[PDB]
Formats: sequence, structure tokens, C-alpha cells
Amino acid sequence: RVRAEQQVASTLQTAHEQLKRERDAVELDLRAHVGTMSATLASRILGVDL
Amino acid sequence: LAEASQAHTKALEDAKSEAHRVVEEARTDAERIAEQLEAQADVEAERIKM
Repeated sequence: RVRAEQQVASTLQTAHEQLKRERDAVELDLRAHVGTMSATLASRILGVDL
Repeated sequence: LAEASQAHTKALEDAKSEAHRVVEEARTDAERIAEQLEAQADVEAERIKM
């Protein structure tokens, strides 16, 4: 038991920082797609392409 | 007294034989219990891995 849970705690120690790296790596990627979402949101609020 | 002495030695040897027959089942169920415990080991590990 104690072996398994301490080593899965180690796997958590690794995966937390790994996934946080993935997150702050995609954080800069998503910013490229914000413009189209903004434009379409405005278009749906108003009802014209502009 | 002859009969009593021979009956004593007969009962003594049968008692030792029965002691052996009993510790046989003892060690057999002991290895079986150890096996059950080692078996519980892997499933209790996987229940934490998952």
C-alpha cells in the first residue's frame, strides 16, 4: 500500500507541473483565436457581419 | 499391566501421528492464507493506482 500511494504521489508531483507547462504553453496559443470569437459574438449580438 | 502398557504406547504413537496430521493442515492453510493476502496486495495497489 504505502509504496503504491507514495509513488502515485510522486506521479502527481510530476504530472502537476507537466500539465501546468502544457497550460501556460497553450495560453499563448489561444490568444490568436480570440479575434474571430469576438467578431462572431458581436455579429450575433447585433445581427450583421460587422 | 501388559495390556495397559501396550495401550499406552499405542495411544502415544497415534497421538504423535495425529499431531503430525494436524500440523500438516496447519501449514497448508497457512500457505493458503499467505496466498490470499498476497492476492489482496495487487488489487489494493491497483485500487490506488487507478
